[PDB]
Amino acid sequence: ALKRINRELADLGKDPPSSSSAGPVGDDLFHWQATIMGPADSPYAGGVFFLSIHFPTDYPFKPPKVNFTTRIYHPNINSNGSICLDILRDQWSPALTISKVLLSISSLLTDPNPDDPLVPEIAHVYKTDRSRYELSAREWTRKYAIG
Amino acid sequence: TIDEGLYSRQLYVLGHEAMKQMSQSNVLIIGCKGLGVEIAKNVCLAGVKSVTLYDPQPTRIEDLSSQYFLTEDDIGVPRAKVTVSKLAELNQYVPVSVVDELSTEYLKNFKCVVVTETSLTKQLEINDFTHKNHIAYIAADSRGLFGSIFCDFGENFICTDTDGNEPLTGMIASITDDGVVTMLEETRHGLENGDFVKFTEVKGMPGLNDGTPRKVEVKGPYTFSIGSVKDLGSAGYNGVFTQVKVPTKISFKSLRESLKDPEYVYPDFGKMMRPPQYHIAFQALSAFADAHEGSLPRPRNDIDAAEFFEFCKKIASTLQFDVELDEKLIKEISYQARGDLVAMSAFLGGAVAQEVLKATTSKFYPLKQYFYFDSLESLPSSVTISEETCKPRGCRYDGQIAVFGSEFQEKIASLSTFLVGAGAIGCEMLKNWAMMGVATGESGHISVTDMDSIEKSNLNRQFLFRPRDVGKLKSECASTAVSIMNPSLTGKITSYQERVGPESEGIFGDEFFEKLSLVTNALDNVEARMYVDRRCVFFEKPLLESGTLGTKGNTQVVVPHLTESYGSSQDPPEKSFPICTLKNFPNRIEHTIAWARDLFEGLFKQPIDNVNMYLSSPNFLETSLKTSSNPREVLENIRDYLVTEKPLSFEECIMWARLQFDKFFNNNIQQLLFNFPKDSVTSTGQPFWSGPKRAPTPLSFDIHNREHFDFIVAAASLYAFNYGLKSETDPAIYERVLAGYNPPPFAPKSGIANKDKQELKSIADSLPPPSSLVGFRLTPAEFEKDDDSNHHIDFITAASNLRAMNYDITPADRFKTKFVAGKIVPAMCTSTAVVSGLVCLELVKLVDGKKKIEEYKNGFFNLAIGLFTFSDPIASPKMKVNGKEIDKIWDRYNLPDCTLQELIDYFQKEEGLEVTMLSSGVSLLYANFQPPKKLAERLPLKISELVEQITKKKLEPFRKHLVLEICCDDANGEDVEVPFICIKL
Ligand SMILES: Nc1ncnc2c1ncn2[C@@H]1O[C@H](COP(=O)(O)OP(=O)(O)OP(=O)(O)O)[C@@H](O)[C@H]1O
Ligand SMILES: [Mg+2]
Ligand SMILES: [Mg+2]
Repeated sequence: ALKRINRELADLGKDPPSSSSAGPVGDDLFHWQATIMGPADSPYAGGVFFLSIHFPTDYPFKPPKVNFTTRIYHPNINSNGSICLDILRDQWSPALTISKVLLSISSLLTDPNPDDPLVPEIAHVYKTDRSRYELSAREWTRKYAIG
Repeated sequence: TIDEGLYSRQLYVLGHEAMKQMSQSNVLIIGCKGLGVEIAKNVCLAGVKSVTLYDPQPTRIEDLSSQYFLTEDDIGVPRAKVTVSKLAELNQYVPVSVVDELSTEYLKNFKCVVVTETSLTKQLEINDFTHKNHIAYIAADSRGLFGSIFCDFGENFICTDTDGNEPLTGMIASITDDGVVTMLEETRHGLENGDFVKFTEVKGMPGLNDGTPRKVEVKGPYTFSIGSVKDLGSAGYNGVFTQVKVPTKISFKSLRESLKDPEYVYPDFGKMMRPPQYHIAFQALSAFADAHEGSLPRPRNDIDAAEFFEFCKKIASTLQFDVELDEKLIKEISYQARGDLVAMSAFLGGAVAQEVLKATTSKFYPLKQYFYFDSLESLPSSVTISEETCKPRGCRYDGQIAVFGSEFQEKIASLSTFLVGAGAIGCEMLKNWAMMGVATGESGHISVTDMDSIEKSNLNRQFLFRPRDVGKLKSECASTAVSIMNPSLTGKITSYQERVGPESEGIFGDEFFEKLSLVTNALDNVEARMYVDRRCVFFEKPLLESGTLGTKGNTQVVVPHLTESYGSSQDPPEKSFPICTLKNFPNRIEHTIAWARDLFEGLFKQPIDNVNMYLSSPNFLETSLKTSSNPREVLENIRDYLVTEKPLSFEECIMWARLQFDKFFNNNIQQLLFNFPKDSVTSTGQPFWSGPKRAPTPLSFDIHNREHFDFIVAAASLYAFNYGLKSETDPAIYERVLAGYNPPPFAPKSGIANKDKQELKSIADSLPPPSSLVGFRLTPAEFEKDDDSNHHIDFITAASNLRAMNYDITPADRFKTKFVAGKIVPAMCTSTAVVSGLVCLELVKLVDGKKKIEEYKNGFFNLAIGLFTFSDPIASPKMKVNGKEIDKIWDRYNLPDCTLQELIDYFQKEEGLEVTMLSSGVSLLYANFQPPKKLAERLPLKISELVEQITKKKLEPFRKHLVLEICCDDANGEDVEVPFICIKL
């Protein structure tokens, strides 16, 4: 638990993720404020998204809880910031680092999965009118993900 | 006709049909000593039609060694007459009677006959009649640390359920014309060859929906074969298969026939040559009793042991048993012949009561036929056991002194235990401690803590409580009851009402925990178990954990410096469903139940809390505007629940219920179908609503339907309760009001400055000012499953059934909805008795202070199949630190209150390790990757001051230690694990 979290934090400190920067809130080791940078070749380009990570007591035998804070217009992310991700529900194993989860979330941002959505209206707009989806995503990432 | 308000937990184990058949059976019990009274108690709590007692023997003092319904004022009175009055109070639906004399023909009036404390000739005479008349015959015996059970249910016993598991059900992907059936993706059916299954809700093959059983041929872990289905169809799409169980015929043998050729049940596989010894030994005991006017061999007597061994030799020769007798074990059985323990009595009473339930209900697999058990490893070895110390002293502990001696009695009487929880296991544990005389000396003490209150459903397996005690604290009632059982425990018991957790460290502090001798858990949640385990590890106290689940049970013992702790073992986690499955695409009734619970909370709980907080907090709106994720949602909820939709009578509540019905069961489905039409395809061309996704269908409100009416009633009642109005149940008002309702037009919508802020401001300026409504508060609906008149489970069932009708899922009744929504854990009284017996058998090992790890036993059992197993505890892992042996769990570092720099220097010098991380709980005190300035500011501070500064919280006056977790690297740079640090403030 604590030793694994400290190992992950030290690994993050030694190697700067560049695209990510995770760290404990205040001095609490079970609450992290992660930062994600929008992919260049994506509608969310030039945007900074802040995530809240809460580690469970039985970590790493249980997956952490990751919730978005910055508003994002994505098929798999609802208004509360919940994420529909496989490595957070059943594919989680006591071998994946938080850097891996952040990379997975970045990839999910790069290309959504409308086939099994969480917000049906956004997925429907994505599948039917792609240009409108691009415009909405750019507008949202300019209103919320900047400043 | 079953009172589900009392048998709520037992029905989830047995069922409605089993208990209905059980409530028509009569049980006779011969012998009313500790074992007999335990069996009678368990049967009465179970719910049989009646119980009859027969024991004309006058009471003696030593009979109080295990009989908890006898008092020292009853000496000289027949046990049945003084036990019937106290037994009749356990259950109001189970009359208890007493018969003066027992004639053979009278036995025809009963369904089961239990025999204890009876000689072999009388047992044979009774069995010769109860066999050929098809009456179940169970005979139990308990001699010291040895026990025997014998079952005989006739030659044509029909068993319906043989393992206690629910029938295997699964969802089918598709079925070909060759009978090959495959589950969904990555789903294992778990069937075996020769089983029978039935299919339901199969599309394309309606004929298979009849339910006729078919053979099962397992072709793999995910597929199987059923045969040929050519006639009924060509291909079946989707559907659900359910296993069908067939009754089994079991033929028992009579006692007279099974004496010569017995059939054994082995409670432990490490010693399987003993039961043949016990079979001879018990018969020799009966013969010796018949040869000395019914007087068993005296405790620890050599002459009686020799005579008993001669009888054993004679019996073995007569019965043509080709077994070499074990002199040591047989003479041990002779020594403890007159013993009478309460742990053995509880264990065997639970087992025999379960056997009685099996006989009456024709369920579960019974013992076939002999069950010989021994716990001889519990015999003390650090005290003197001989004829001088084991002689009776004319006290109520003679039945225990004859096994353990007076010195071990003194050891028991000076215990200072700590029992956590007062549930069923807590009540049984307190009974066992009262009977054993635990903490009855000058230096003894008992402490029991529990923060819950007695409810009606708890009276089915917690026998220390009464219907008049409903609503009172558990610990006080249990302490009073056990003080009544044993008057010597008057003032030696302290009952708290505190929850054991981080916030109770002010009461259960170092002073409290340094005087204990052992801790016993009777909890029901893993969090409290882990916390108590950590506290015991820190203070080095023996711990006794025990858990039950339906008919399964387990007991574990934790010994300081010897075995691993409770937290070292991990259990499978609870299953949580994906949000996307619950929100839009359910495929099981559990998903709909979870959605209905979330709907209940979001309708009747959260808006009420928001309104109340707005009317209480002076500056709620401004904080919610910039803090809440959806301030618009909060403002709309406040507006709707204050002005827009504030009811004035019950008719408006009915109107709102109808509106919510339309909003949640007709409009959301229409929107979802608009977003994803039924003919839509994925990006790969596959159909969308295929496999784990089912196409929903909007519901049109038909008042005459039962489910719609139930939902309307429940929603209207809950809304009226929220607004404190008067609800009604007559259908006339609902039919009248809902007749004149015009549904507002609805069509799916495709979407396509400070106006948003101005919209929020328009909502805000419409809200009445907080000062205008002072003292006006709305009552939130706190979920309560156990109350049947609060409309909670009714609403959940109605909503779940309506959503199941939306997605063509099979609805579930109120029983299953209550079981699922409330997370009710099935429980039984027999399992509680067995686990208490095992824990109390381990307690005498703990008292004696046995050192070897082979002398302790962790126990597991399953009463649905008669399975018992015992395995040695796992030794604590060891490690090498600086070339020394260190225990991973039971070791610590003790250091003074020094500065951080001094601590680092000490670890660098004394242990030769470099400290790279130091934390205290969940706060990071020091790390090797922090900036130099912060470290230089933190290094010269003392540990306590550093902790106070970092945690922003002053240390409490009662705090006397700090537990620090340290990660340190070796000289080479390799990480090495070290035990925690115990800073002494
Ligand atoms: N952290 C805790 N500290 C102290 N007592 C606890 C703690 N957690 C649970 N308990 C007590 O443990 C007992 C658990 O017993 P049990 O589960 O049989 O009863 P119940 O939960 O009230 O009943 P049911 O599960 O049948 O509704 C309860 O008295 C509960 O109050
Ligand atoms: Mg309770
Ligand atoms: Mg419970």
